[PDB]
Amino acid sequence: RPKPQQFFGLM
Amino acid sequence: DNVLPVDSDLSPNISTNTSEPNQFVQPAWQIVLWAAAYTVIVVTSVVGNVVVMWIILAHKRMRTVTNYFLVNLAFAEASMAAFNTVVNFTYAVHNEWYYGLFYCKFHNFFPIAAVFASIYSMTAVAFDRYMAIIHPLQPRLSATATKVVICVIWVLALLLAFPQGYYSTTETMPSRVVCMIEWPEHPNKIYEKVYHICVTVLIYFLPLLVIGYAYTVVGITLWASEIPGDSSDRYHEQVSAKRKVVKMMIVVVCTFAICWLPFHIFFLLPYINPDLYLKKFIQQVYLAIMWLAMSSTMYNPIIYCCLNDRFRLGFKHAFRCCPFISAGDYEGLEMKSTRYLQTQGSVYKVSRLETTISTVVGA
Repeated sequence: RPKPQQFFGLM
Repeated sequence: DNVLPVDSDLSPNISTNTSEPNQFVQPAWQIVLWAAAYTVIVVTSVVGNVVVMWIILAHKRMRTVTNYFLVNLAFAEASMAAFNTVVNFTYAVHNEWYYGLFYCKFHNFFPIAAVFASIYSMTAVAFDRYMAIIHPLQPRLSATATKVVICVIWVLALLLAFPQGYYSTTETMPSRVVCMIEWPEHPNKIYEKVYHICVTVLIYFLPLLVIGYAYTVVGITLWASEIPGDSSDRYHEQVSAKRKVVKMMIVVVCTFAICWLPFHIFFLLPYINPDLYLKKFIQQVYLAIMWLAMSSTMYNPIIYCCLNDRFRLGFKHAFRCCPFISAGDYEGLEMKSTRYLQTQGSVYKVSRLETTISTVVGA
């Protein structure tokens, strides 16, 4: 249950 | 336990490998350590592989089909030393993927192509060994075909390497700044899971099996035992000479497996249990193996020197600009005629054997 990748989180 | 990176983001500390340093993942010095390893590797890998490529092209005598395949291997290693290692080094000292997602892609693709191409080339070598042992009939074989074959291996290599570029899986390695196929998540849109099983088995595993199988067939035929002189369990010097080539090829394969196998195994295990820890799922483990795979690039030139006198003597001829090849020469065909080189020993139109021209040489 890995957390989903956040596009916004990426700088 | 996991975040996009291998470390947990219990703290908000985790940051994208693209954006910032990954210092939290491992000690900063460890970063310099990996950078150091890469820098030294660049020197060795470049020099050794260039020497191999240079020597065989330079020395007219070393024109065997096998030599063609070896150049291919050498070339694959060269790309590693020039292309992949350089980027991996930059990152390491930066502590992350400064280049960003596009480059992760570029950097993963070329290195992946290199690994696939190597194992596949090794298989061709195995098959050719099998062919040489059973059917010595020289005519069923062509140099031109070898080039075609080499190109083919690259094509297949692209079949795995390129699709990740096509909408497929993607991503950076544990501490990393090395990029590889997406074992961690099953990024659904991406269809990661399918790609993972497919790639490992088809590209790495199957070719490994074939090489292993072809190796077994060779077992009945020429084996390790080879008496140094032609006489004794050898039926002709050429026959006795060949056994030397096979053994090196065997060692080349062995070193290859040892270097890569751990990575491939770890490749799969995290696929089955992602988001968990293997013995320990960490930055360290994934990292150690992938960087270790990189070391392979250096090993082949060493094996050649130790493994075969012909290269050893011929190389030395190259190193000293002039001949200066004391030490007993090849004491065989440094070249068929005598010494071999671009010039020097390798005399134009090396001698022919048999009334007809047995080997396609002296054409």
